[PDB]
Amino acid sequence: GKMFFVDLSRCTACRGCQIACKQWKNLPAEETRNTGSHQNPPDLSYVTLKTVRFTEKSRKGPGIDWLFFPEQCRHCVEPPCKGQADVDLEGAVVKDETTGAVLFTELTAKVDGESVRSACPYDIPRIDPVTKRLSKCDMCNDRVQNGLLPACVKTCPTGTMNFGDEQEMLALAEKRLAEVKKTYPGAVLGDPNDVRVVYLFTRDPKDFYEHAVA
Amino acid sequence: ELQKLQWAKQTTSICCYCAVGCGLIVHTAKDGQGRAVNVEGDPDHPINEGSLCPKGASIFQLGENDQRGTQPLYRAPFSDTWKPVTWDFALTEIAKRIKKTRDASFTEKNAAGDLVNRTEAIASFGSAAMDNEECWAYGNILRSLGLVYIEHQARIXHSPTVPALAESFGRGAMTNHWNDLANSDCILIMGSNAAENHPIAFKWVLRAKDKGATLIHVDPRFTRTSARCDVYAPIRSGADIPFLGGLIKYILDNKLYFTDYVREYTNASLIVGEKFSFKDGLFSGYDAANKKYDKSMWAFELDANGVPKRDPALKHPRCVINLLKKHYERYNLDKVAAITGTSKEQLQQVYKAYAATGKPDKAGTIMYAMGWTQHSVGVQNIRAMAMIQLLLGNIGVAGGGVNALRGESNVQGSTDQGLLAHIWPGYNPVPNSKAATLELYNAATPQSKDPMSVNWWQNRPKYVASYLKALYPDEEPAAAYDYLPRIDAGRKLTDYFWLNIFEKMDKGEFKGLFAWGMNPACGGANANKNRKAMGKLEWLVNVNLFENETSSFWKGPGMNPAEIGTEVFFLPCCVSIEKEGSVANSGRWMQWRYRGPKPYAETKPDGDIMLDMFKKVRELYAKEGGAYPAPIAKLNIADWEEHNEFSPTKVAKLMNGYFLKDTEVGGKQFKKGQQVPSFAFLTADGSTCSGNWLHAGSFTDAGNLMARRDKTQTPEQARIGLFPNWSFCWPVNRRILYNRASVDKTGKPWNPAKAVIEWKDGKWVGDVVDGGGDPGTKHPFIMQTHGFGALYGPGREEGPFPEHYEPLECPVSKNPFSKQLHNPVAKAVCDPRYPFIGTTYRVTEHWQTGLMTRRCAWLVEAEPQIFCEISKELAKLRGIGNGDTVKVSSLRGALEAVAIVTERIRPFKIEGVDVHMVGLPWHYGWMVPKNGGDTANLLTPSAGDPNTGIPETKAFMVDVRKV
Ligand SMILES: Nc1nc2c(c(=O)[nH]1)N[C@H]1C(S)=C(S)[C@@H](COP(=O)(O)OP(=O)(O)OC[C@H]3O[C@@H](n4cnc5c(=O)[nH]c(N)nc54)[C@H](O)[C@@H]3O)O[C@H]1N2
Ligand SMILES: Nc1nc2c(c(=O)[nH]1)N[C@H]1C(S)=C(S)[C@@H](COP(=O)(O)OP(=O)(O)OC[C@H]3O[C@@H](n4cnc5c(=O)[nH]c(N)nc54)[C@H](O)[C@@H]3O)O[C@H]1N2
Ligand code: SF4
Ligand code: SF4
Ligand code: SF4
Ligand code: SF4
Ligand SMILES: [S]
Ligand SMILES: [W+6]
Repeated sequence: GKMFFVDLSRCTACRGCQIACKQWKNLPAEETRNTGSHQNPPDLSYVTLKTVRFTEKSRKGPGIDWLFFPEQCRHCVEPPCKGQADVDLEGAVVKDETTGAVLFTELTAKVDGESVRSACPYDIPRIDPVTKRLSKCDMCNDRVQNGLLPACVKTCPTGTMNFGDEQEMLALAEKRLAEVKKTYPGAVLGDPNDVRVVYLFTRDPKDFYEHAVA
Repeated sequence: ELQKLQWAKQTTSICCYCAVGCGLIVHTAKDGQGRAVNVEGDPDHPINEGSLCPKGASIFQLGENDQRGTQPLYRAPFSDTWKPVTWDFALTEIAKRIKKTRDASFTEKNAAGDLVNRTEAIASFGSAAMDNEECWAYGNILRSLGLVYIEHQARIXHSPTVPALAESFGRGAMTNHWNDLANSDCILIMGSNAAENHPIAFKWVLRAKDKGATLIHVDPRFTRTSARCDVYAPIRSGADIPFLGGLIKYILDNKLYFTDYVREYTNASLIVGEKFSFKDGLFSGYDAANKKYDKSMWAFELDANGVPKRDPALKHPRCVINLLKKHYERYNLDKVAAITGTSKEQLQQVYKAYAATGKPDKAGTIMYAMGWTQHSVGVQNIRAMAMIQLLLGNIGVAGGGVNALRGESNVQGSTDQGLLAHIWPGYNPVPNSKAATLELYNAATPQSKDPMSVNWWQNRPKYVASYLKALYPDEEPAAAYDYLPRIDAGRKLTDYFWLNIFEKMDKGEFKGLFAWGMNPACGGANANKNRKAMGKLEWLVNVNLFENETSSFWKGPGMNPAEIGTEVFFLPCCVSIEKEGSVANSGRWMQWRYRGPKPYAETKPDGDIMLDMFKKVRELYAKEGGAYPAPIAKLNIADWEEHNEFSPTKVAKLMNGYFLKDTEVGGKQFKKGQQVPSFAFLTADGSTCSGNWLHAGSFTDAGNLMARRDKTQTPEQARIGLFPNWSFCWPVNRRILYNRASVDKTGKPWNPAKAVIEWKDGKWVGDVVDGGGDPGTKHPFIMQTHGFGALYGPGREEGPFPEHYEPLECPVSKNPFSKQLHNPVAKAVCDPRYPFIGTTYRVTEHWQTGLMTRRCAWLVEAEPQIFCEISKELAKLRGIGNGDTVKVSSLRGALEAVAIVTERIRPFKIEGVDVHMVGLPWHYGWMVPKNGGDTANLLTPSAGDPNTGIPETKAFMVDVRKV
């Protein structure tokens, strides 16, 4: 299988990833407004598979710790969401055995969408209020199968986004965690054994987002 | 295969936004015969390696955008509606306006009876967005027609700084390049928000940190840049010179300068004349009536041969280095800390990290962009940066340099092609009315009697003559010299510049404006004034991608179209990915890009618009005569076109240049029609043409070097990332300027592990050497008259050393460093109803006035509306909740915005009072989207600096009220 290593100690919140995901899939733009933040869209939705979350945390002396979290489906090794969906119709959620990708098919209109989202420990799935389809990050599985990096990974300028074979990535994450600790000594890997999207957080994952970790 | 890409033709392009110059791959349907289906990063491009920020990443949505213009539109005087019109109509009628305005306004000779051959009744804005061949062609068309009022973006952000670099090093340009940042040991980002404004640069900045570098952000605001630096140091607006002067005193006090470099390569050892003095904030030669200096009082003491005297022991009290120590001893830690608002501990931390790079085998770089350098002492801010870098030996080295980040993708190129009033292409001055002959124009270049001083500008007669041959190949250059317009030797140069074009417009003194690839109704300070002033034009020609606040100023807020007489032609141009040509990035990399999709609808590339337009004017002169026809009739536009269309390729070859006969030069035989291989082989006798001497070496008999996509590198090239076989940079592919300074007088690098050049077996290896010659036989700064890096800079209007003069008028009354509060060489009202310092800046997701990005749904989705950023303290004081609507007002205008209350903004402490800074983006405009807001330039003043002629967009007084 394949793994993302997401080094958030390198993120500039350029939102290249957010725009790239929509360009590759030709997704529509939400209606948004500023409600006191750079963050927009405020949330994942049917047509938004990745949003960069912004959090300001007070620190001693000048400036802040400004925490950026580009949110996507973690492509869990043992997907809760499938287990929930395989109760209404085994088929709506499958696992590509090549890539590791957890994929929502057209059959998700038949299952209880509401229920699949609640099963997700990362609150990832989103429902089309028309077609009742469940939508989320599909790992750009077409591109991966064709030996291309996912759009969000190729676009990232900082070296935050990394993709590859689960072995090389876990290797890289351990070696990167050691280096990053020298600057952010409270840095940790998010649920590195359960997921295919391993975030390096610079501190308490929960400071980046309520569902940053399970 | 991926179905989306399977049947599409793949071409390469270069991002149309910022001057990083990221590579694209464009997929086009029907094997190139239809529309774009995908745009993403070019994985092979060595600057971005496939990555794009959201601006480049959204170029598909910019290009395939059904809000784009489709055909010319016409707005009759007092009409309240566009009528769609043919290209034929638009261009023939525009050619008639130009002819009528020119025939009626042309002046052979001014008051003083001097030949000027010009029209002052037509002005042109734009553009850094056009391809280099379009910029060159555009300038030559406007000058053939007799224009002098020719300006673009560069005036606003780079013009106030370039002369700092020219004085210090001999050239105006960024000294290194993006990839080189990875080689730095300490990166000081000061007057730049590069993580948002040059986002792919942070690939190389964070790579420098991987290798051990400390990253320092010095900014009044905590930004996305700040979040990823080791050190964030807040500085109050305008306290940059105190900060940098304190760093100079720290370097000299602690003896952290690179001694051998300083002795050999800088003017540290030059003896300044006994007439040089400084006291209480005034240098010698001050004329208090005219607020102006006699700079002759700053002259060097010259030897018997006319060469500045040197004491290599550095003992003489009038040695530059000794006068330098004396000048900066006033910038102690306590004084600097108090004015900057930066803690003494944080100043010490930043000084010690950065000055550690004075070590020969360590390199420091400084990145600045626009910052707050717009004001009258911005040039002196950049002088202090240059002088610090020279003291530490960081000029000419890998990971070193002054990286003056360019803004727009081709603002480097547009400047190089002379789309500013004071320069022809290749930085040859526009003649003034006293330059009666070419011989006399050429007489003004200073000479050096120092044999070690290359003084390269002595070659200027070759460039000017080779230039006049590319415009007027059948005339003698001396004769051609008389076709091109001249400015008044009597007038202040700034009378021909951006801010005074608006001032003149508002007085009805212009009949015609070209708004070519610019949006002045949002870009100009005091938009209220400029929008009204655009009413006082007979005709406006706007060439742009979309209908906008400039094309449609006549139906903007508070305007009644009936009252407004200005006739408007809107000419829709094609996007970057729908045309071929070159753009010159910040690093001077001139990069070729190709057409992917054919032009949308009836849009045209700028080249075809401008060529066809000029052809109509020329045919009109050739039928009905009119004012001084020769410059128009004789211009060689034939070398510009191929199969009836503008040819980027042929124009680029003309820009590089070719021999008009068999010729011997540098003892080599050259056949007529051969491409000039380098500016080293141009002639002043008319043997050679070159549209731009800097471009000599760019397109040779070997072919188009700008279109090279070769990652081939020797090990010493790859160790520092030169990529010399990837495109082409001026001059002659010298990737790091001043690189002779990177080695001792035997040709051995100061830092072997990051050599730039190295003398090995009779030859310079690595970069192309910046100036030919054996080690230790030439001074390293070959464009300098004297050949040294200038610590002491006696050509600057404000004085030879940077001195703090307060650029914030309103909240400051005392200068800690002298009795002199403001720049003694430069009328803010400071009305107390406006107590807050307003400032404008950028976000990553929007571009300039937002004319392009406000049409892009994904970018509006991330940043939908104008906002106002304020501290919790100012939030507390004005009763403003996060996300509340606020009214921001000034003497000039008012607008509504969403409050962002953030700890990232802090109050300033100025003479024991809290002063609140309020932050706005200037990416918004009344045209689009719905609820976006209007330009922050409703708030800004159009009062600028008598000497820079640049407006004030970074510190202007406002009030902010909850609504
Ligand atoms: N995303 C994006 N990138 C752009 C552009 C764009 O519109 N959007 N425009 C491009 C253009 S044309 C240009 S010229 C460049 C400009 O690039 P930048 O100069 O980086 O742009 P700004 O954000 O205007 O200003 C930079 C920073 O200067 C800080 N600053 C303000 N006053 C002072 C001061 O007194 N001292 C110091 N040290 N800092 C101060 C501001 O707080 C801000 O963080 O960016 C280019 N890149
Ligand atoms: N308050 C405030 N005002 C500022 C600034 C600030 O910091 N604060 N920044 C200043 C600076 S640095 C600058 S550079 C100016 C910029 O001001 P402008 O250049 O007027 O701004 P835009 O027009 O938004 O810049 C991009 C333009 O390029 C055009 N374009 C794109 N591609 C092409 C093409 O192929 N051909 C043609 N003809 N046009 C094309 C787009 O349509 C768009 O009009 O604004 C200045 N104004
Ligand atoms: S992996 Fe693909 S689908 Fe998932 S967030 Fe990235 S670009 Fe979007
Ligand atoms: S993160 Fe949620 S939606 Fe994605 S695989 Fe896990 S359980 Fe499923
Ligand atoms: S592209 Fe990379 S640096 Fe930019 S927001 Fe996404 S993950 Fe962060
Ligand atoms: S805007 Fe600048 S950094 Fe962003 S993709 Fe374009 S060239 Fe690269
Ligand atoms: S610019
Ligand atoms: W600019």
